[PDB]
Amino acid sequence: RDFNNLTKGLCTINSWHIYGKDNAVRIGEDSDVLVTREPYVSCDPDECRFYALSQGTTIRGKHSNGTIHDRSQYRALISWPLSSPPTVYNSRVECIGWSSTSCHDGKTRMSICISGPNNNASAVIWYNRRPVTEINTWARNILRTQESECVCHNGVCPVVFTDGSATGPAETRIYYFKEGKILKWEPLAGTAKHIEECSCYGERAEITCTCRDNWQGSNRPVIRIDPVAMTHTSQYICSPVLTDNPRPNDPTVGKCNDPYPGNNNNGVKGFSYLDGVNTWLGRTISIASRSGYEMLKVPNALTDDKSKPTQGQTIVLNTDWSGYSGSFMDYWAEGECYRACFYVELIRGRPKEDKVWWTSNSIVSMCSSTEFLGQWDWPDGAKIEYFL
Amino acid sequence: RDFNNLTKGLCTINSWHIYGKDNAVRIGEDSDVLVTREPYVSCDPDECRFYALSQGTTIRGKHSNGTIHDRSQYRALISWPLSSPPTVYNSRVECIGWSSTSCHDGKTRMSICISGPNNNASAVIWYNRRPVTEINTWARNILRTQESECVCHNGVCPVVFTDGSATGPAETRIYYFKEGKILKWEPLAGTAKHIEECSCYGERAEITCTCRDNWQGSNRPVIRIDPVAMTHTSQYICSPVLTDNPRPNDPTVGKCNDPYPGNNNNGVKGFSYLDGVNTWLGRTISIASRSGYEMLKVPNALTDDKSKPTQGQTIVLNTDWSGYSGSFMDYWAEGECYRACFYVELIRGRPKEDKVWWTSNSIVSMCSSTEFLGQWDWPDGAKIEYFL
Amino acid sequence: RDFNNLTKGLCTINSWHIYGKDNAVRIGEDSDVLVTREPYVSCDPDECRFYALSQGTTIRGKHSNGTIHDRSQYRALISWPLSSPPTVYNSRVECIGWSSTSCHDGKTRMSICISGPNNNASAVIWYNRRPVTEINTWARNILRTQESECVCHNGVCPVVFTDGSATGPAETRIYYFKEGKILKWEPLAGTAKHIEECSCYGERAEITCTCRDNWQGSNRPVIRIDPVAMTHTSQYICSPVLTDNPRPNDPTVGKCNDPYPGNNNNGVKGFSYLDGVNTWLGRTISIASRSGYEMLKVPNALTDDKSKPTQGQTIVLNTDWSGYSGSFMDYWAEGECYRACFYVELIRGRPKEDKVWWTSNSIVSMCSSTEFLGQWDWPDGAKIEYFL
Amino acid sequence: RDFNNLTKGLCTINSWHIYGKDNAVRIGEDSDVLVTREPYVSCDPDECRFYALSQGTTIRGKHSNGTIHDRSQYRALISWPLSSPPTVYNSRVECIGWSSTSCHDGKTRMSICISGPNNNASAVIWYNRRPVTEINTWARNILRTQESECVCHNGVCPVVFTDGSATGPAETRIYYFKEGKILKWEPLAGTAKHIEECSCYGERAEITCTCRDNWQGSNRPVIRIDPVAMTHTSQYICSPVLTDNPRPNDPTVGKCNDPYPGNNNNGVKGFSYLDGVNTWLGRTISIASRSGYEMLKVPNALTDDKSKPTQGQTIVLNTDWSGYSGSFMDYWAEGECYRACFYVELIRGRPKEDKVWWTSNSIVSMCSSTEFLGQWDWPDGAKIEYFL
Ligand SMILES: *[C@@H]1O[C@H](CO)[C@@H](O[C@@H]2O[C@H](CO)[C@@H](O[C@@H]3O[C@H](CO[C@H]4O[C@H](CO)[C@@H](O)[C@H](O)[C@@H]4O)[C@@H](O)[C@H](O[C@H]4O[C@H](CO)[C@@H](O)[C@H](O)[C@@H]4O[C@H]4O[C@H](CO)[C@@H](O)[C@H](O)[C@@H]4O[C@H]4O[C@H](CO)[C@@H](O)[C@H](O)[C@@H]4O)[C@@H]3O)[C@H](O)[C@H]2NC(C)=O)[C@H](O)[C@H]1NC(C)=O
Ligand SMILES: *[C@@H]1O[C@H](CO)[C@@H](O[C@@H]2O[C@H](CO)[C@@H](O[C@@H]3O[C@H](CO[C@H]4O[C@H](CO)[C@@H](O)[C@H](O)[C@@H]4O)[C@@H](O)[C@H](O[C@H]4O[C@H](CO)[C@@H](O)[C@H](O)[C@@H]4O[C@H]4O[C@H](CO)[C@@H](O)[C@H](O)[C@@H]4O[C@H]4O[C@H](CO)[C@@H](O)[C@H](O)[C@@H]4O)[C@@H]3O)[C@H](O)[C@H]2NC(C)=O)[C@H](O)[C@H]1NC(C)=O
Ligand SMILES: *[C@@H]1O[C@H](CO)[C@@H](O[C@@H]2O[C@H](CO)[C@@H](O[C@@H]3O[C@H](CO[C@H]4O[C@H](CO)[C@@H](O)[C@H](O)[C@@H]4O)[C@@H](O)[C@H](O[C@H]4O[C@H](CO)[C@@H](O)[C@H](O)[C@@H]4O[C@H]4O[C@H](CO)[C@@H](O)[C@H](O)[C@@H]4O[C@H]4O[C@H](CO)[C@@H](O)[C@H](O)[C@@H]4O)[C@@H]3O)[C@H](O)[C@H]2NC(C)=O)[C@H](O)[C@H]1NC(C)=O
Ligand SMILES: *[C@@H]1O[C@H](CO)[C@@H](O[C@@H]2O[C@H](CO)[C@@H](O[C@@H]3O[C@H](CO[C@H]4O[C@H](CO)[C@@H](O)[C@H](O)[C@@H]4O)[C@@H](O)[C@H](O[C@H]4O[C@H](CO)[C@@H](O)[C@H](O)[C@@H]4O[C@H]4O[C@H](CO)[C@@H](O)[C@H](O)[C@@H]4O[C@H]4O[C@H](CO)[C@@H](O)[C@H](O)[C@@H]4O)[C@@H]3O)[C@H](O)[C@H]2NC(C)=O)[C@H](O)[C@H]1NC(C)=O
Ligand SMILES: *[C@@H]1O[C@H](CO)[C@@H](O[C@@H]2O[C@H](CO)[C@@H](O)[C@H](O)[C@H]2NC(C)=O)[C@H](O)[C@H]1NC(C)=O
Ligand SMILES: *[C@@H]1O[C@H](CO)[C@@H](O[C@@H]2O[C@H](CO)[C@@H](O)[C@H](O)[C@H]2NC(C)=O)[C@H](O)[C@H]1NC(C)=O
Ligand SMILES: CCC(CC)O[C@@H]1C=C(C(=O)O)C[C@H](N)[C@H]1NC(C)=O
Ligand SMILES: CCC(CC)O[C@@H]1C=C(C(=O)O)C[C@H](N)[C@H]1NC(C)=O
Ligand SMILES: CCC(CC)O[C@@H]1C=C(C(=O)O)C[C@H](N)[C@H]1NC(C)=O
Ligand SMILES: CCC(CC)O[C@@H]1C=C(C(=O)O)C[C@H](N)[C@H]1NC(C)=O
Ligand SMILES: *[C@@H]1O[C@H](CO)[C@@H](O)[C@H](O)[C@H]1NC(C)=O
Ligand SMILES: [Ca+2]
Ligand SMILES: [Ca+2]
Ligand SMILES: [Ca+2]
Ligand SMILES: [Ca+2]
Ligand SMILES: [Ca+2]
Repeated sequence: RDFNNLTKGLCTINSWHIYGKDNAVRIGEDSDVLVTREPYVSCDPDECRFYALSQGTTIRGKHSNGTIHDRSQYRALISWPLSSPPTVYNSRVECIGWSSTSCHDGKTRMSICISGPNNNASAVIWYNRRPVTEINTWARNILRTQESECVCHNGVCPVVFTDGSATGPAETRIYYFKEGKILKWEPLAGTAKHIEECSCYGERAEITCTCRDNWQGSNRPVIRIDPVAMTHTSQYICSPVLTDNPRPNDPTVGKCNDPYPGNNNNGVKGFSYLDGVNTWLGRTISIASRSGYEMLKVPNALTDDKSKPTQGQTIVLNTDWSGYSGSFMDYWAEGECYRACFYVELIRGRPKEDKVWWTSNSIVSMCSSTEFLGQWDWPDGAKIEYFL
Repeated sequence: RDFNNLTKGLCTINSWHIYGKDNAVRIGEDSDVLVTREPYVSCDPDECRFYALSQGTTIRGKHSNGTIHDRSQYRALISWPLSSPPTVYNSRVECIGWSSTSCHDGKTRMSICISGPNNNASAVIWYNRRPVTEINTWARNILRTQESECVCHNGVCPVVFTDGSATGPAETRIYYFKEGKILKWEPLAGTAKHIEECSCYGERAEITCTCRDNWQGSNRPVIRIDPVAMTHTSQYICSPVLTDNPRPNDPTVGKCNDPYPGNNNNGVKGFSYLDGVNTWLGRTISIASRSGYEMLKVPNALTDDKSKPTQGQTIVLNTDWSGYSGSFMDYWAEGECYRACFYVELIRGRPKEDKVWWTSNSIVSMCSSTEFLGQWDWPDGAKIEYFL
Repeated sequence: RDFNNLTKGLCTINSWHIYGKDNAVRIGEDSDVLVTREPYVSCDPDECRFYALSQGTTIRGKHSNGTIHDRSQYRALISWPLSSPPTVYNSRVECIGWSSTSCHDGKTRMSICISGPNNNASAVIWYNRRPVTEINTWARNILRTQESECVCHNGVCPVVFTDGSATGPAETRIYYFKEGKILKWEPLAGTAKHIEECSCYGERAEITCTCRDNWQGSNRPVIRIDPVAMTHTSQYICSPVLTDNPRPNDPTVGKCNDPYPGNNNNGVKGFSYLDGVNTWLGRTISIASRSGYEMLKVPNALTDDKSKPTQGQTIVLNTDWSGYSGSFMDYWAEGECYRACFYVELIRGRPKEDKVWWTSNSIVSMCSSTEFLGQWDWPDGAKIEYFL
Repeated sequence: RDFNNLTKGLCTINSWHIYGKDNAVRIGEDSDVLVTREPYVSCDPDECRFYALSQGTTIRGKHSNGTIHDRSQYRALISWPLSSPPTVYNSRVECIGWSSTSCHDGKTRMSICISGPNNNASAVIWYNRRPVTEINTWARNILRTQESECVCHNGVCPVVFTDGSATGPAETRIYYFKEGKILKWEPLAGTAKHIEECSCYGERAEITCTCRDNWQGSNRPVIRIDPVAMTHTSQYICSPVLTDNPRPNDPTVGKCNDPYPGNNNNGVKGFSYLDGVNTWLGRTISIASRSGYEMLKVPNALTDDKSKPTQGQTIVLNTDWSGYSGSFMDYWAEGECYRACFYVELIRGRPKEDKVWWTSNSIVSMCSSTEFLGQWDWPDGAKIEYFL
């Protein structure tokens, strides 16, 4: 109809209720489920769906052997109905590639897939299910993007890309698209020293992205975008409650404009909702691996370098595998506020469970409640022994 | 369009004709069918569909092992086309949880799923396929609901919940929702001493619920709701024709305001249509187990403590497994009256058939006819030996 | 929109072109295809689909054992997209039963399924996917119907039923339905001595049904219905070109008002287009079994007791299995005439191929062409050896 | 809405970006994927889909044995969602046959399937999913057509057919259809000596077809059609950059009106975009077999007998199997020009990989970009060893 505009502020997050779970690996043990990774969730005005990067094979299929690898010519961005598994028969391919992002602007959806060899990748921007624009690699080193939904405001949908080293300074760009066409792009500015896989959400005409400093920081970089001025800023979450993984143990004081040191060249896609006292951070429980997952209310986390948790909710037990996590919201729901939501990628298989030769995941997602709900843990649920 | 209003009275029930049957277990022996239980049927203005609680695995899948258990993080309310089986590819997830209810109000559908650990469950109310409201456990003991469709009148859709012990007094509440939001709630009142899994239907602006007194009664409690005054009453079916299971043998006189004694701490979801002489009761044939199923016309069953059958129809032979049963009607059919309908859950597997490690079911449903139709029996039809 | 009216006459049939073929048994050897029999084809104003009586199991499933049997509680009328196979995932159940008919009246579709034990069957008439009317058995001996589409004119859709013996005189009725409700019914009149499974089509406000005299005749009985006067007549095809199976060898003169003798208590559903010189008859090639299939132009077959073929087209080789055949037309196509069409049921399995324990079929259908097209043969194509 | 008119010219082709890839053989190793060949891509005003000739069996099914054969009664033209594989459950049958073409005219789609024995084949033209016209074989020797999409202009959709020998002069015809009816047909004229499987596209009210001279030429014949005058011409691509396969090595000067000699009685369906300097030719890399695939910019290839490449892009490595290739464009995209697109059939199985008894393929397709994008290679990706 008309372009959606980020006119509301976030609803108060007093707890998280279960939104969707596909139990993909469990079901896929005996049905035609595609092997995936890098999942996310994204809504259209009339439907919300699960998204992911398929590996172009079923989990039980012999081609599942080797799916720990990230970039092949057999991958594609696919979407399928909420809480269903990604099956060969219900999955819709949005585009071909090994890194992607996608968002609805109110009138139609923009999907971006990047493919190619390491030194010659290219992104192709699809709008209304048609290819519209193409961007060639600018640093010739794995052009890559969000791995979660982008956000739009009055037709403008910014997207963060990175090209170059994942363990050194790199060339990150913020592209402002409208109807799949480039209105403008900027180089990253601010104090964030390295950006990877931004998780974004919008409220009151401002887009907030919590990303991954794969180089030096265990605290997360944050990119705030103004989609009207088409300008942005960058810093890190000030809080000592560190949210990347692997990471050092929490200090008593964090860093606002520098990576918090202790772990180099590694990390995990993650997210947060930075909204004053209504601030919640997600993180794996383990400081060593993609294990467990929790949400912690850390009032003023973004700007208070001594902020510590005031409330919390466990999402996945430390005795269960987790993985990527990101933000999305249903900008087309009824009400006066935007209900914050997120998903956690529950990775199964390699490298942690090497008795099988594949790597895949299932998805669990929650949204906020103004009630103070009791908590449960949501593991993948599959028994690897069954796949042997 | 506009909210549906219960303006008609029931059609005269002279017999029952076959409405739907999915033969799920038979078909699922060699196809991707989800393991389920707690099924029901519910209509939208333009389509009627089967519903159930999936176990997040196929019947032939190795994860089918253990599905006798009720509450796990892998369950979800799913719906699928009438008479089809619940397959991995045609099932639509309505919400995540291990207890549910669902009903269309004329404009859109409300679905409710409850999940969580025993002492910290929470219900989330979805309306128009979006989460709208959340209710936390109030007695910290398996918050649970109908397991069959709710009914709406002018936007108001009451739903009965119970929280606390299943073998003692508990805290039952009647919630009146409108567009997924709570208008009001009451504590249970009347003479029913314990309520579990209410089966409901509406006619002439009154909602009638036949439930399960899991504590002491073998006669069924009944809750009549006024969705306009948003008030209700409760009693038991007076009739000596006892309809819970397990149960004592029928007496010559029943009880109107107390549980009929003889069997404690057990029962089965069941239903009835209480309409003066046009009164029909459903029950398992066996007084000992979920075996067989029949419909008996017991004129004035609700109010006549000596009412006995005047006509009957066998639905399932006592030599075949049955299970849950409940009411639903197509409030959007043509005509001057509401045609009463019901479904019977045909449970296969554990605990009665322990040669297999799973527990599932298929569905059979009938609706009333003003004709006096010949009868047939409708078993599940699967040969367990095939699954060995 | 508006009720369709049979306003056109038939197109000139100069040959038959291929319309649809699902290769169900071939494909089903390694995919989830339901076991069926008694198929047909029927169109809606915007789509034409395949129909059949499912056996409630896949062909490879263990429950396929025993599907030679006709009437069980696991059967249902299902429809699915033209030329696709009847799979567990794309088949739509129209109603539950072991005998059926179905037709679109222009506004919506009426489907009829009969179920029950031999002495207590009942038909339930569905209209707009809702049960509307029910008819109880009148002779208490396998109430049964067409097994192919009915035809409508200005809302009136006649359907022929038979109840009683299949090897003696029986009680056949012509029901005139409108919006699923009974407007009127008649007992069969005319000279046809026994009616079974009528194949019908309409043109210029007249409905012609070619049926099966299972009792004594090897020539086919014909029922012509006036859907406006709601009256009918009956006779046999006069032609010596006999079209039932099994049958005697063709004589030089046929019978117009009596069964042509030679074979008792057996037959096969078949059809014909009786239109003066534009008259074509279908029949199995073998006079002994459901083997092969051909179309023969026999000008004035209905009224000329010495009519013999003037042209022909082989549909299936005598070295391939055939079975049921019936008529249907797309009353909603463009043009000035109705293009005659038909399907042939290609039965595989029992009783002729008893190395397997199942019985199923695939479908092939042709429509007429005013061109004189070359011919090909269309067998089922599956290798039974593969199923062993 | 209204008939589409070829009002735009081609976009400038500076490179090719990835459009779709179904990874059919990979996925089909463990899921219900139909065996196919002769694929293509074609768009409707609101969706673009993959098309192919199914073999009426899954790849893993036992009936896959023997699918190297071209013409059987089990084949059919099927279409399915872009980038999905052709599965038993998502494939839509357009018509029955072993040679086909299909195109949308703006209002609806015309699909053509030819079937029959070698000496008695017939084409049936479907429009709006209904059979409308039929054409009988005129040379009684495998009537056959494009195997890729046709193109329409103001309702007129020309289609090229050939009937007669594939290794000698034959009878090629250009049919001009409108709403599935024949407006006119011509015999082939011009200097092309033999035509097979034309690949077509339209721009500025002109339709260009690049075909296959299976008889003598290794250069490709070209048929340019005027859909308004309903007239055409024919010649060969002048360029020495030979594009059929098998073929001699490139000379320094090509032939404009005669086949370039060196290889007889063989070839492969291929295509090109002939647009002055904006001219790109596709060809297998190997001159000996259907191996590898590349795109070469050969300015003025059609008219310059000494034209050689000025730029290029590899699509498939010479160490990977390729096959058929053809043109299609989304005539309903936004913008001022038509974005040229093409697909390459990646054949797996027989005859090159005879360890398996089947022959099938997967599809990869690209569209043009005005950017100068980096290149990647796109192989089928399946490991034959897995199928053993
Ligand atoms: C039914 O449901 C309800 C609703 O969920 C249940 O009630 C909830 O209970 C939750 C668990 O108790 C509770 O969550 C905790 O909240 C704490 C904050 O609340 C307390 O402090 C505030 C502030 O003073 C008070 O207002 C409040 O009244 C409380 O006293 C959090 O602080 C907790 O998080 C910390 O602990 C967990 C382990 O429990 C860690 O995993 C987590 O990371 C936090 O601790 C680490 O990080 C901090 C900060 O740097 C460090 O100080 C600390 O040492 C830990 O650091 C180590 O561990 C991390 C992670 O491994 C590592 O990185 C680091 O290097 C160190 O190794 C926790 O979130 C809910 O708030 C509460 N909800 C509500 C509404 O009440 C109820 O129990 C359920 N009922 C039943 C019967 O089960
Ligand atoms: C073709 O189709 C038609 C249509 O269906 C068939 O005709 C139907 O036939 C049915 C079976 O006969 C019949 O159903 C019965 O109706 C009885 C009522 O009718 C009779 O009584 C009335 C009232 O006086 C008369 O008007 C009428 O004319 C008849 O005479 C019911 O009473 C029957 O139910 C009881 O019996 C069945 C077993 O048949 C039990 O399973 C059932 O639970 C009922 O009996 C128990 O409960 C009562 C009440 O407390 C006790 O008194 C009794 O002792 C039993 O109690 C024990 O069993 C229960 C359950 O196990 C247990 O809990 C308890 O503790 C005790 O152990 C029955 O419903 C249809 O009405 C009739 N339909 C029509 C339209 O005619 C026709 O036969 C078919 N044709 C052919 C050829 O097959
Ligand atoms: C390319 O395609 C075209 C288009 O299809 C092919 O041309 C077609 O060729 C068909 C086969 O030849 C042909 O079909 C036949 O037509 C005959 C009628 O035509 C002839 O007679 C008329 C009338 O005089 C002449 O006008 C005309 O010019 C011809 O001379 C039919 O009569 C044929 O049917 C009979 O034969 C077949 C076997 O071929 C039987 O299976 C069939 O049942 C008919 O014969 C039985 O029944 C009759 C009637 O009672 C008996 O008299 C006879 O004895 C047989 O009875 C026995 O068999 C039956 C069945 O088993 C049994 O019940 C009974 O008891 C006895 O045992 C046949 O239909 C097409 O018309 C013709 N089409 C066109 C447009 O030309 C062309 O060949 C193809 N090209 C190539 C190169 O292959
Ligand atoms: C990142 O991505 C970019 C974008 O793709 C990459 O850059 C591209 O690099 C491509 C490969 O180098 C390049 O493709 C080539 O372009 C040549 C034309 O360019 C050159 O000549 C022009 C004209 O003078 C100059 O303007 C220009 O500046 C260049 O100097 C083509 O000519 C190439 O095609 C020929 O070679 C390939 C092998 O490379 C053959 O397979 C192909 O068939 C062509 O050669 C055969 O045919 C010709 C013509 O008859 C014969 O002369 C020749 O002998 C060969 O004939 C034999 O082989 C054929 C096929 O087997 C057989 O039939 C015959 O009988 C003989 O046996 C080639 O297309 C892109 O244009 C370039 N793109 C861009 C934008 O720059 C970049 O490298 C990537 N980065 C990294 C780091 O990898
Ligand atoms: C069910 O009852 C309510 C009345 O209580 C009907 O609501 C009225 O509908 C018309 C058109 O929607 C409005 O102009 C009235 O104000 C509506 N409501 C109220 C609450 O007064 C409703 O239309 C009835 N439903 C149906 C199907 O007829
Ligand atoms: C088929 O015939 C009936 C007439 O018998 C047509 O019905 C008339 O349609 C118009 C518009 O629907 C009404 O105003 C007339 O009163 C209708 N009916 C009768 C029964 O008189 C019907 O429209 C015809 N069908 C079609 C497709 O033209
Ligand atoms: C390539 C660098 C990038 C960010 C560190 O790495 C990612 C890390 C991954 C990971 O940490 O699991 C998985 C992603 N599939 C991969 N992205 C690509 C494009 O391969
Ligand atoms: C938990 C108490 C409740 C009512 C007695 O028990 C039910 C009995 C069941 C049963 O008797 O079969 C099955 C239901 N799955 C279960 N409900 C839940 C929420 O577990
Ligand atoms: C029952 C008599 C009727 C007509 C002769 O028989 C049919 C014959 C059949 C047959 O000849 O193959 C198959 C049908 N499934 C069957 N109909 C029913 C209802 O069982
Ligand atoms: C029959 C002649 C024709 C053109 C040379 O051959 C084709 C060649 C083929 C090929 O070279 O792979 C495959 C096509 N399936 C076939 N067409 C038909 C109708 O069989
Ligand atoms: C099928 O059923 C028969 C009869 O019940 C049984 O003897 C036979 O062995 C079964 N065959 C198979 C393959 O199950
Ligand atoms: Ca890091
Ligand atoms: Ca009880
Ligand atoms: Ca399988
Ligand atoms: Ca007979
Ligand atoms: Ca050639």
